[PDB]
Amino acid sequence: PCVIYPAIANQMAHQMHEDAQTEASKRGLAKLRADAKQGIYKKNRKSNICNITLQHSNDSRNGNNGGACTGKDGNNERFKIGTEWKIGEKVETTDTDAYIPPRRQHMCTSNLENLNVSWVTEDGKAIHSLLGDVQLAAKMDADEIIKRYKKHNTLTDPIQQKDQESICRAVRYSFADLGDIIRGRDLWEHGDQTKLQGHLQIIFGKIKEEIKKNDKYKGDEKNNPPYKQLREDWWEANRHQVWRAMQCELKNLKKSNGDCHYNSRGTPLDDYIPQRLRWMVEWAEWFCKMQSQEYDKLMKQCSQCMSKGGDCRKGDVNCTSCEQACEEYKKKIKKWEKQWNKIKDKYEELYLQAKIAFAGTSFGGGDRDYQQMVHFFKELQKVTGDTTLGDTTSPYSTAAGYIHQEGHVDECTEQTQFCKNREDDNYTFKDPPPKYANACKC
Repeated sequence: PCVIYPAIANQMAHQMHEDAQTEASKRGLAKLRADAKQGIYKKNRKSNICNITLQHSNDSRNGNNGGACTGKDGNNERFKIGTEWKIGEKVETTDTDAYIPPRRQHMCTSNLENLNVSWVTEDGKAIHSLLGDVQLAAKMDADEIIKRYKKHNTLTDPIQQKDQESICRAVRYSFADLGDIIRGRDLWEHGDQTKLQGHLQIIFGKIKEEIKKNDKYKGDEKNNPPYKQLREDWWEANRHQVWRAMQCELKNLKKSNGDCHYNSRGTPLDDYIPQRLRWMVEWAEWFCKMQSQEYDKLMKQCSQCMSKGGDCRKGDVNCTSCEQACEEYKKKIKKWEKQWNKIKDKYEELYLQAKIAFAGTSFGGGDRDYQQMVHFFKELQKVTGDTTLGDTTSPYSTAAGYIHQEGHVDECTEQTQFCKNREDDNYTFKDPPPKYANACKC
């Protein structure tokens, strides 16, 4: 049901992590353990990871231009409430769409986009040189998230508890996105990302020959993405050192429990949740921030037209400002609602195909994440018992149910239910607000 069922996504992610660990052990997980200090950067043959600088990078550009955040978020939109998510610049079919989070679009990966593949591989230490640039991007992106979140929301120095958790989640989303970029699972197709993926395909080609000194990855260049298994194993071997680079900045926050409980101990499991589901949960959080802000504008502009003995005549300025505030509310909620209808339809299509595709049968796929989505939903349906057409006992059968099980929608005010029925008053996309239906009419 959309409207107590246990939340199990995180325990499912733990299962995916164990499977990746054991499968890497059968191959060359041990030969892929890297150390940034053992790499060579800009041909320099000469401590704490939190002291990594711009010199420990193979960005092929001059000083002050080879930073990881170089030229990112020129309009300061990354963490501004109300920024509209836009579709990927996929020009081939456009039948398939996934909305890009503003945090992801302005991610600090510029050093990785402008790598010199010779400097990374010519010395035969591409395993260690790649980790240095990944750790540099992870640390600078985490630092930029903390500062720009406080800037774009004008957060005073005593940060509230809910804003600290929101910042901690954003850093976990960035850690998961970076793992999907390295492994080739990331869904954003763009000019800069195509160039970035091209560098990794050359680097990991040399890596396959670097550790080849039997071959545990025969035919891995035939996989899609190229070197799929070798890149999954490299991530398993070094994912914790990547999160350690992000912990250098998270320790400056005071909250240490809740979603911030990985700041000083442990490694989060977000990188094993399919990216299409992570972005949906992030879409719902930022929709609720926009909705709550627009709702406050409606409470103040229409405050006078609420009581039968108010101060709001049907032609005066208080009624006019209230009707104009209702019009702006309906327009913003409607355009966000159009995005949700495409998101929830794709969710349901993948969920239905998961419980139907047998061992030897398949629907064809086509999407970059089809296999990862079907496998995740199959293991979810196996635990919950929802394996036939007709079972409506699990909330995970709809996107709205997934949000209410795993999402963070406490900031939605009065309009909190992401499903219509089971029409309703507390529906998030209700065009006439039940509390202000009469206020907009004066």
